[PDB]
Amino acid sequence: YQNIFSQVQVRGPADLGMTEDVNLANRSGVGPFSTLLGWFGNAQLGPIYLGSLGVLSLFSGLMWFFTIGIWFWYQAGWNPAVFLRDLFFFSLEPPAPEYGLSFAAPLKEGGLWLIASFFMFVAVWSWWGRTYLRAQALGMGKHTAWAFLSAIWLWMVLGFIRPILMGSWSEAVPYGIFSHLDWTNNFSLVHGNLFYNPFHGLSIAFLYGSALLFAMHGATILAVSRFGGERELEQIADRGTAAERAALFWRWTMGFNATMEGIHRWAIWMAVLVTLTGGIGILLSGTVVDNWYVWGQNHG
Amino acid sequence: ALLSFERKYRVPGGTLVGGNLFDFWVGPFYVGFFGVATFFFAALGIILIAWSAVLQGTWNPQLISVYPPALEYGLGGAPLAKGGLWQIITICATGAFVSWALREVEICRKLGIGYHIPFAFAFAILAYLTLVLFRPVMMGAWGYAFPYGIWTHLDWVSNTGYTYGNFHYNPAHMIAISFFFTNALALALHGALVLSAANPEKGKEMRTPDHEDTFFRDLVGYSIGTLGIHRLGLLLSLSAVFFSALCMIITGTIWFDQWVDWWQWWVKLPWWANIPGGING
Amino acid sequence: DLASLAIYSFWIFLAGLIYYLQTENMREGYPLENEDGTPAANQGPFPLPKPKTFILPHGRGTLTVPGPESEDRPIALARTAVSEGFPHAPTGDPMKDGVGPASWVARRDLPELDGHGHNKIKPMKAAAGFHVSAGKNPIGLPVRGCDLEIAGKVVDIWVDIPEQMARFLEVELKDGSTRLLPMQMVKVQSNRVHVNALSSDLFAGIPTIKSPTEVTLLEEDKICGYVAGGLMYAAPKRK
Ligand code: BCL
Ligand code: BCL
Ligand code: BCL
Ligand SMILES: CC[C@H]1c2cc3[nH]c4c(c3C)C(=O)[C@H](C(=O)OC)c4c3nc(cc4[nH]c(cc(n2)[C@@H]1C)c(C(C)=O)c4C)[C@@H](C)[C@@H]3CCC(=O)OC/C=C(\C)CCC[C@H](C)CCC[C@H](C)CCCC(C)C
Ligand SMILES: COC(C)(C)C/C=C/C(C)=C/C=C/C(C)=C/C=C/C(C)=C/C=C\C=C(C)\C=C\C=C(/C)CC/C=C(\C)CCC=C(C)C
Ligand SMILES: CCCCCCCCCCCC[N+](C)(C)[O-]
Ligand SMILES: CCCCCCCCCCCC[N+](C)(C)[O-]
Ligand SMILES: CCCCCCCCCCCC[N+](C)(C)[O-]
Ligand SMILES: CCCCCCCCCCCC[N+](C)(C)[O-]
Ligand SMILES: CCCCCCCCCCCC[N+](C)(C)[O-]
Ligand SMILES: [Fe+3]
Repeated sequence: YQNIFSQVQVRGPADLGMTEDVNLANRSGVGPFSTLLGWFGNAQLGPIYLGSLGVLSLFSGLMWFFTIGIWFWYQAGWNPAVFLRDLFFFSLEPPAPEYGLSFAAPLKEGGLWLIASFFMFVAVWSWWGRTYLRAQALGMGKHTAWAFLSAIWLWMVLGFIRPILMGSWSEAVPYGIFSHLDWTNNFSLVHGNLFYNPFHGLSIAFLYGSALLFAMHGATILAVSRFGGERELEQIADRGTAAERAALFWRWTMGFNATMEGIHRWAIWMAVLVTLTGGIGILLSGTVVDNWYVWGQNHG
Repeated sequence: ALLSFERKYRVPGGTLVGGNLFDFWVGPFYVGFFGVATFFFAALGIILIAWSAVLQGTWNPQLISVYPPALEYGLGGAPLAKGGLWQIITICATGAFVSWALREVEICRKLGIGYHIPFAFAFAILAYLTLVLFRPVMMGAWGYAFPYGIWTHLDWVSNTGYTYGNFHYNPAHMIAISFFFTNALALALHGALVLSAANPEKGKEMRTPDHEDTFFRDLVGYSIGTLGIHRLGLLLSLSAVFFSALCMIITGTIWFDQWVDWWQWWVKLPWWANIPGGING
Repeated sequence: DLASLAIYSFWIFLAGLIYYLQTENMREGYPLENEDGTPAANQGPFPLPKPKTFILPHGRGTLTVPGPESEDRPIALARTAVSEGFPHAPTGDPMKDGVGPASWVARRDLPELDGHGHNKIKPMKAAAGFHVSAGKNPIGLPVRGCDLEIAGKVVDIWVDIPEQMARFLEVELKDGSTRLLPMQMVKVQSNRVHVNALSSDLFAGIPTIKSPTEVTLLEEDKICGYVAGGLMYAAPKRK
């Protein structure tokens, strides 16, 4: 037995969770218990804290989602056969270059893209405020919110910051499955191949390292789960043979090692540096560097 | 030199080959038979790559590049200068990685832990062996493999990509990318949660695993749990690399046309193929 | 140009990050020692960080790391060579002595508490109303050892209340006393639990707990240590 799935589930009363300073008025009640989920992790769905930023995000994010789909249905001539057939092929495209950074564009040739983007802007930032506020309620550090900001960075660059600096909304990414892929491939071609963007290449090393490190870490905690390894917080406050055997596996393999707390600083950083370096690479593309081949040839 | 707690663990045993013979450390590093194997394969491989840099006539790591044998050589041996060095270095690389894995198994046995880490590593070795062995052999030349060089292996990626149009349209590539992005999202959150609990607002007590579950339920209505997130990280990342290997073993072999065109299987299905309007009618 | 400035800036940042990250991971185990326990001369280029202090919940005090580093227990090992870097042979029974893969840490002799300050791990008999909700219920199954001999029967599951999972099987031995085995070192089957790590004769040797309704961090470590050490040390008895 290797501890990828549980051999036995137990259930007790619904866990309505810790209280600290949270407003209990805004938490739901428990949802079902999924026995399926329970083989891998926890069986309990809910509760969920809603509140004001909860509903703003949730309404706002559905308005973005519906806006795109209503335009996909329109493109499909309102035919459910064509809709399902061409699903990956439809695209809400930003305004033409003609309209620059203007909100003048008609609904069928930009305006609809802008409406959907506004909604998405409210949805994401309100959700960011939510990850901070939930943590504050429980008296926890703001790690989750600051780590999330790194993801927001690259998104803000692609759809907002870079389209502004370049003086056109047409530079932004379209809402569509195959269209957003073509954009990505188009961007690289037009900027002389992103492989020569040194930020793109760091972005990849970190994406990579995220895969290699969570592979290492997950594997390591499962390997020492026979000494209560998963109980990271109590192993922090009172190091056990699990923390010791874990540190020593890696010391003896590759010559150095982590703490039970310290591995999590490695973890949060490896990950945020993906979108951090990624966003810088993109912001500098067409604003400062026209061609990463050409730039690379000068080195500067 | 030893960590304050280390000595009680430096006991004899857990070796797979040669009993007590290589059962010792050099500084922090455990050796074992597969320590000696790894050094032999690694040293031999570096010697060959330096001797390859001689024949190419450059000692710049931004130029050095050991290329497979050209397609016309098929699955045969080649002259060292014109493919044979790669062929031997590739055997030497495979020797180093497998030796490294089996060394991790010996370390596992001495420490009485599970074999999860070298089981996870085995997936990376299988990605590597796909690109330089399984795919090349199925295609019928070592020439189809990627070259060993820092920028020349990126050309190979780009040229192998654009042989099939925009390589984004490979459906197994799509799945693999989704796992890479999700794994990174999960690593960010996992590190952030544990640190937010161990390092709360100034002056307050360490939070508890209960705070960790509460925080998440509050946020998204579900909490996978401390054992589940470690199961998840391991699964997301081994999945990314699995589908990576899958996405390339089918490219050149069962599919050699433009990847975008593959999506016509869906569009041309009988019951909506001919229905006017939309993007594809 | 702006791009060359950015990438240079970033490489210096990353150098400082890696420094910060490496000194954070030196809060336990350091400074390095020689095999005699005296402090090694060469510590490498990274210095020990300023100590930090965790305020532990439920009035259990604080921890400052780095701080004074001792085992607070005797280590029954002897050198096998006259120079650094060779294995240290057990002087007695490594299982009983808690060395090698049988190693335990002298963690606090208190139970881990949950968010509310209640014991994290109870027997399921004292946990209302916890039940087996899925999978084979192991309670009443015979426990077999790697010598393919019966050592006892399961008489309860000890559950993690806040994490809602099974952590140990309580086993009744031939003499009427019980031991905890970790979930992670047993295979629940249709008609038995199989324990590969220990042969039947080594079940009595499993460390016992002071209270029958709670287990302490020290006790978890001695039991888990002991059972894991079986893989190496009960190998003559494995079939
Ligand atoms: C995976 C699909 C492609 C591929 C596509 C890309 C793309 C796209 C990029 C890279 C990039 C890199 N690739 Mg690659 N790369 C491939 C296969 C490999 C193999 C191999 C299987 O043997 C190796 C060793 C590398 C190594 C590298 C690094 C030079 C670099 C950053 C990797 C990283 O951070 O990983 C995560 C691992 C860690 C963080 C651990 C540290 C690993 C260290 C840094 C590796 C050193 C390798 C060394 C220079 C090789 C010689 C050593 C010998 C012993 C002599 N690639 C295959 C063929 N690779 C990036 C780059 O910028 O390079 C120009 C980049 O953008
Ligand atoms: C032909 C294509 C080009 C290329 C063109 C581009 C372009 C253009 C870009 C990249 C970018 C990246 N490329 Mg590239 N890239 C190429 C080849 C590669 C290869 C390879 C050959 O192996 C690799 C491994 C990569 C890898 C990468 C990543 C490192 C990087 C994206 C990081 C990320 O995680 O973003 C994913 C994460 C985000 C986008 C953050 C989003 C966060 C927001 C806030 C979430 C919104 C959710 C929303 C509300 C919906 C709700 C959903 C439901 C609730 C579920 N590229 C080639 C050379 N690449 C990006 C980059 O970072 O630049 C360097 C980028 O812009
Ligand atoms: C223009 C190029 C094409 C493209 C063409 C290709 C081609 C060709 C390939 C990929 C492959 C991949 N592409 Mg693509 N790809 C494109 C755009 C993207 C984008 C993007 C955002 O646009 C992303 C995110 C990706 C992502 C991916 C991944 C799914 C995958 C690479 C990971 C992998 O296989 O690791 C696997 C990991 C390894 C092979 C590493 C193994 C490490 C070994 C075992 C150990 C090395 C040890 C070392 C030598 C020791 C160093 C010394 C020490 C430091 C001491 N591609 C564009 C459109 N892509 C690759 C793939 O799927 O490979 C199977 C692949 O071949
Ligand atoms: C499967 C999930 C992810 C993963 C997992 C993983 N990797 C691992 C492990 C695990 C679990 C280890 O235990 C092991 C380790 O020790 O990690 C620190 C390792 C490891 N993964 C590493 C790297 C690595 N992993 C990668 C990928 C991944 N690893 C996945 C994303 C990549 C990528 C994405 O490119 C790299 C570069 C090493 C740090 C280490 C393996 C070290 C090893 O095998 O050492 C023995 C060999 C040598 C010392 C070198 C010998 C040199 C050769 C003889 C000649 C050169 C051969 C090579 C083909 C040259 C090519 C260079 C050019 C392409 C630039
Ligand atoms: C079946 O029918 C129903 C009813 C369910 C509807 C169906 C819906 C469907 C099928 C929807 C499908 C949607 C898809 C496929 C969307 C895909 C989107 C993708 C892939 C997005 C990719 C990238 C997006 C980016 C980078 C967006 C960035 C946005 C910003 C940074 C915000 C920019 C804001 C702007 C321009 C306006 C700012 C204005 C002010 C005043 C501040
Ligand atoms: C990723 C979330 C969903 C995971 C669901 C997977 C269910 C696995 C079922 C395991 C079967 C139980 N068994 C036989 C191993 O005890
Ligand atoms: C990530 C998906 C998980 C979502 C789980 C959310 C559960 C919601 C609980 C519904 C119960 C509502 N009510 C009013 C009866 O308490
Ligand atoms: C958390 C720190 C981990 C550091 C990992 C860095 C890997 C080195 C990548 C080198 C790539 C540089 N390049 C070619 C893009 O300029
Ligand atoms: C370019 C990325 C590769 C970096 C590899 C660094 C390996 C560090 C090894 C630590 C061993 C230190 N030592 C010998 C003093 O114990
Ligand atoms: C890819 C980045 C990972 C490598 C970072 C370098 C860490 C080396 C630290 C050596 C530690 C040696 N010592 C004596 C303190 O144990
Ligand atoms: Fe962890």
